[PDB]
Amino acid sequence: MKEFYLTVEQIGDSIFERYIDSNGRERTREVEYKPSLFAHCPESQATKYFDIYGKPCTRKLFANMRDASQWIKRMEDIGLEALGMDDFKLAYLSDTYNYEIKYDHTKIRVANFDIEVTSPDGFPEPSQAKHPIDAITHYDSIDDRFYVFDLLNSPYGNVEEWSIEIAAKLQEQGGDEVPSEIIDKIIYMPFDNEKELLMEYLNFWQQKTPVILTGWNVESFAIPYVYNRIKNIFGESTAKRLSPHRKTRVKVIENMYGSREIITLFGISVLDYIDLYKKFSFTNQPSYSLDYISEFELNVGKLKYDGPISKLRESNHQRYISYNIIAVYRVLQIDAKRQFINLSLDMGYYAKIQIQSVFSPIKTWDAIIFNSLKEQNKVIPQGRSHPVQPYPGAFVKEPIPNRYKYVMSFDLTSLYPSIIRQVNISPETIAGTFKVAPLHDYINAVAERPSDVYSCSPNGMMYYKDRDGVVPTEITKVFNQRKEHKGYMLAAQRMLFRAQRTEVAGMTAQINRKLLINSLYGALGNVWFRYYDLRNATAITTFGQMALQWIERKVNEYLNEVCGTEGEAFVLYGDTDSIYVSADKIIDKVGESKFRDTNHWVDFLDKFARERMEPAIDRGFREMCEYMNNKQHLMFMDREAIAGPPLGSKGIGGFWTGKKRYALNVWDMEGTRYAEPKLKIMGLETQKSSTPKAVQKALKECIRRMLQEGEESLQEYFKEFEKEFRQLNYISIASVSSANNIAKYDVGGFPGPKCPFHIRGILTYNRAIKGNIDAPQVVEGEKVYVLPLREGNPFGDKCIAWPSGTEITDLIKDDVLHWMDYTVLLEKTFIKPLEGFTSAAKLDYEKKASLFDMFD
DNA sequence: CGCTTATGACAGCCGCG
DNA sequence: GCGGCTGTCATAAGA
Repeated sequence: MKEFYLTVEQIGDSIFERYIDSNGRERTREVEYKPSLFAHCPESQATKYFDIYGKPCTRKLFANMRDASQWIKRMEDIGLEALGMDDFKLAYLSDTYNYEIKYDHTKIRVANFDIEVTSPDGFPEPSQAKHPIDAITHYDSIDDRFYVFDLLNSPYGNVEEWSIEIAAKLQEQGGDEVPSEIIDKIIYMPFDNEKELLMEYLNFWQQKTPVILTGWNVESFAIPYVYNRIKNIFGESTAKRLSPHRKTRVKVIENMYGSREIITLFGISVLDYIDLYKKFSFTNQPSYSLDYISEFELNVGKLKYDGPISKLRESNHQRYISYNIIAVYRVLQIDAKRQFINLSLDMGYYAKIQIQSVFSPIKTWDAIIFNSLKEQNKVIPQGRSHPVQPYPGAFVKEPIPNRYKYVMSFDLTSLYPSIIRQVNISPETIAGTFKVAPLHDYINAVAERPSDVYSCSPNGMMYYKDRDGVVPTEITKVFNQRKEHKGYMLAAQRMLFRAQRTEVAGMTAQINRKLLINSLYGALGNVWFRYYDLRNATAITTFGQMALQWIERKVNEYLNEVCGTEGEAFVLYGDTDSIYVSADKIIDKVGESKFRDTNHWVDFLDKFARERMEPAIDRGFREMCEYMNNKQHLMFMDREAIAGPPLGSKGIGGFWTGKKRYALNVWDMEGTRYAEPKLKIMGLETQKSSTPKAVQKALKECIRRMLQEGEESLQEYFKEFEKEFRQLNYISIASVSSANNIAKYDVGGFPGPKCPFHIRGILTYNRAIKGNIDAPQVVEGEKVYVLPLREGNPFGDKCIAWPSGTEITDLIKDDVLHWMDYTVLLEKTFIKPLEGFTSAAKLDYEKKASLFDMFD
């Protein structure tokens, strides 16, 4: 067993560490670590240490971490750089584990848990923990068990014990259907009072103290709630036992006009699964509730139940407990699929950081680079403060709103990381500047070649080509590592246990590598990264902005020569690292007529791209490279999509309403020829969570009908949809939104100045519902359905909004399902955005429409 | 907690016999 | 009575 750390904390002058020893047992140790920092010295000083600029450095070994930290402030007062890794935990980590870390996840306690708190009033604020915790389910990855803590008697009810037998039975049989996979893994524990429950849980927590602590929202609700409850009841020093080092800090987050507080538990790494998912999932969702996600990921959600959750414990304690358990299990089932915790461990051990830092691109890269330079006696720059100045970013072409029959799209691979390597952008690489011509001049090889000596970016920056930059070297290394591991995955498929084993469990390294790669430019633009430099960040994006436009010229010119046309605009759209070309003239040179079926032309274009364009492109970028005199040429484009209408149909190809707003009928993607064509829709309301369900549906149909079938097909559907609108379920045709800053406009239960339309709706609901505690209340920052109300309604206003995902209290319903203004609803959510589609694609959604309402 | 480039729904203020 | 606009909110799409 090669040792490896579990958690590291610096608690003034001493480092507290939890680690797995050479025998796989968990041990903990206190170390009075002595760090070393560095200062520039004269050349007379003989040293093995140099900064990234080659300047000699003296190594200063401190008595304790306090001394070190003192010297830094004292060094800041003087005016001289204080070189070295200032986050000692990392340094200490790098010293105690200088070698590749191999971890046995098996020996790492990973706890996943959830809490239940019956509350008669509103949501039980974790900062105050006013109500009893009547249920806790805590799964421990080591024992592979679900430990359940049931509160039998509470100010809110005295209930019977929970039943496994029943829990396992079908819903038909009155059971909870707790999966059989876990049924024999549940360990049940009923308590007579909360104090017993809490104190028993706390001792359990000491025996099976978590290393990694996750669950769904455990960081904003469960952990603070447990901490505060135990604290309010017993002493504060009892709550602290929740920390293996008995130290905890109250951290206050104030993001997005809010202000919440979490509890830092020294000696534990919290990875709230809802955050891991938001990060490493890369799939923006209209909701992040455990149910929605669970459904999306596993095809089933949280246990279902009747009545208000706050009434569930009395009414159905049996389900209540089972619901608690199923919630813990749902999370595990997602991780059993996405392996995010596992992905977090790989990363943390690859960079040698606290696993929690997997949430910070900066901390991660700083650590990766820090160890890379240590290994070669180099000293990292001191972190510097930097005014936050916004620099120009990605380039985006204004498209001519229109229909586009045939379209091929191309992508640049890892543009930004490529740009760093190709130009060699890094702090200790800046070699100077050059008079800057206007960007377009560069995009057209008209401006004077910036240099004969240095690598250049259009923003006037010049870099050395001889030496190797720290940043570029570091990504390249990762790029290589990615190709290494995904090189094993290639042959790791030729007793398939000695072929598949790591073939997939190993490949996931390919993943993290990719994650570092795509997060480097992010760090570089962050003023808190010790390698940030405004000039460089700007050099990276400006070069990219030149890239896309220079290649647009090249692709334009080529197709024009090839097609015997001149001045014709082929590149119809460009977005940061990709272009979309119109292939009409290329389809014509052959004549749509000469094609067997659709797959025929989809094949023609594929070849044409791979055979005639790709090389003109690589030719073009190579020229650009000689122009900027770059270190090397990493500017590689790929044919992405091939789109067009089904051969023989009257469907337009696709269309563009504006920037980031378009739709295509794609038949091929990077090579994969789909069986049926797929709609690629970007920015249209069909892709918006605020668009009423039924409507995003009919809008998607409308788009499809437009692309694949003709205009006639579209009009038929439209007519039908109006004709049938009033017959749709109201939950389906009601728009949705988020209720933020309700009271900010709540003036006596009425709308103040600038009151947003939906917030106003909320208030109308509020007033028609004031006096009832038997009516689902409109919480803050939540989500609300919104419906327009016909003129002269009893709610006294144009609209109303109630809590989403739910029906509407029979108090106001019927009256709502009577005054809702279908007309206004249809127009606002369906007809107008469609009209935006049609006007752009040059189509009508209603026969005969004076072609003139398109002028002025 | 760990972002520029952009579009669309509303609100309200502005000349305008 | 409303186009042209500046401004608050919402939600994207890829990092």
